Amino acid sequence: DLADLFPGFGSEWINTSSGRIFARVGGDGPPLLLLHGFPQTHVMWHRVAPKLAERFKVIVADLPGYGWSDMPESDEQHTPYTKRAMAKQLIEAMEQLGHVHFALAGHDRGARVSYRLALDSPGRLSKLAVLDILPTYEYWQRMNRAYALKIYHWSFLAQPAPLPENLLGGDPDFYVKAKLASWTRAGDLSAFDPRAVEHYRIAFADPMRRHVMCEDFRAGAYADFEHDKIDVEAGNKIPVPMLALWGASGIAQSAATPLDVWRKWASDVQGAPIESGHFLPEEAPDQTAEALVRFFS
Amino acid sequence: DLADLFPGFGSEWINTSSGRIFARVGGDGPPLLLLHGFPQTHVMWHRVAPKLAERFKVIVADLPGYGWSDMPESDEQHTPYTKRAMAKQLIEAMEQLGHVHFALAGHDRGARVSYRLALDSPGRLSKLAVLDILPTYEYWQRMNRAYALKIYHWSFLAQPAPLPENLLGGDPDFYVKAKLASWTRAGDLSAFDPRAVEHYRIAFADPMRRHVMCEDFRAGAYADFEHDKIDVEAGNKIPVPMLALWGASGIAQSAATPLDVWRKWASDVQGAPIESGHFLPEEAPDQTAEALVRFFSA
Ligand SMILES: [Cl-]
Repeated sequence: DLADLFPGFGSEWINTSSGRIFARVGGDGPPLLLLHGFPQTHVMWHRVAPKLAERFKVIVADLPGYGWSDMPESDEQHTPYTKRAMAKQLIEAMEQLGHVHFALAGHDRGARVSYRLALDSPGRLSKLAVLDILPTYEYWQRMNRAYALKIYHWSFLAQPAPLPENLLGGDPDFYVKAKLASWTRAGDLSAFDPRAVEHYRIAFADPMRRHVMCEDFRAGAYADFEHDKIDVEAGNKIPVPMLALWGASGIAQSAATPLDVWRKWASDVQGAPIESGHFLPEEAPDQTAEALVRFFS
Repeated sequence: DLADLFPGFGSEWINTSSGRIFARVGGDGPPLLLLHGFPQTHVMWHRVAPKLAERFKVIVADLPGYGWSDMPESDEQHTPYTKRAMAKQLIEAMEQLGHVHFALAGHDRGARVSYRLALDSPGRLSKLAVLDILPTYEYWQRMNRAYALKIYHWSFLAQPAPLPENLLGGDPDFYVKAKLASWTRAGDLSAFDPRAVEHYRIAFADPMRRHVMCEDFRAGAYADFEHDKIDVEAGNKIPVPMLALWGASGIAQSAATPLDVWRKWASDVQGAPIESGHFLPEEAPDQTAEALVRFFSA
């Protein structure tokens, strides 16, 4: 019943010391890892992965605990769902395929895995792309009234268990659909392929998958923020060549641009806005694919 | 069953242009209005009201849209559940009883109605007490990562409808009981009379009542904040003699010395902490009743 949205891609379960990572794998050439975010799975890359697979070996992975990847047991510090630990686990998965130096693009939570990977283990990356995010530390520094209202789920889903888990169990379909529609330019579900929405809905229907998501946001409020704070306080910048794409209707337009922000975090970064809400690869697949192909080539 | 927690008190169902206000009414002497907050009803005063009624004519009212008061249909600006509108409605209700100048004590949302009343219509009040709050402008101005995590429900319940309503509807008993317990000193329900909890649970079980509560917090995020912002930025202070009481373990303190905050908003204010979580009149009834009797009698 779940549609195969990756023509010409294999399906691989990749072992790691924290559990299996599921990926769709297609193409040939230099390796490129794609990492989704919340509340999605690897299938959010389905409109851009084919164009990338024209030039690259493309690995489209479910994040630890998301989609069909295994769910490592968490702990009081949410360790397996911190971006530092997720990056270590995906480094292990890439080693199983023999990739120790690869290109990486991430969106939303997956982009947070990606820039933490670049900060911790820059030798792993040839090039890095992040889609419609700023660093977790920056979004918390920005958490005034306006941001607390727009980005409320960062604090709501980080409340101690079982508060968000209990609330999410009454009507999971409504919540996942709201968290897809809300930051799109259209404000509805029309930018998404209905078969992709069903993948997201089925995943969100499982209480164990929702608990993982809450652990991700708990990590995002605590350890991820502290890890980012150490890099800011040390003046550490990503040295990996980097691309920051963002939605003109995504990150609230403001003071600096997102490129101005990323230049404080990275010594070789280019960027561009895309006519899009938050979900660049689905709302604006042609522009997003074109920008990634040009950057990664 | 709902218990009568003010045995001996009468009842009024008071017409206003915005809908009926339910109140319990007891005692004799100078008039004193008591206003509850979220997620409670007028019954939260049941451990202090009999003591106050020895000295005052005590009016224990359900806020507009709460308890047994009527629920006006809201609008895009949440107008009926703004503290400005609630204060106007309760002024009308008090006029129906012949009270045009009265003493007022509020807790939580009711305290926000109360200080807004003092800002808009100070001549209505002899004296004002506010329990475990800072002004809404101050909660938002303080907003940062630690506060966003500590008091998440201001931003959650202010999300556009129907998202909070949807989430609250699956298991409403769990949410209202978790909130009551979370904000007490001990973190459980031991501070509450179980008959009072049942009043709160029964009100919270009505989806229309839950929608009012969300409209109240939407007002809190939008128009109430804007009304407060106009007053601070203008330097307007409440002139009514004022008492600020807060729980040592309540919401208001957090990271803010409450009396110093209130001195920016009021020109004649005194205050004190009480060893309590948020729910001062139930967690510390003897000290709360004494503090209020002494303040309003002076
Ligand atoms: Cl409040």
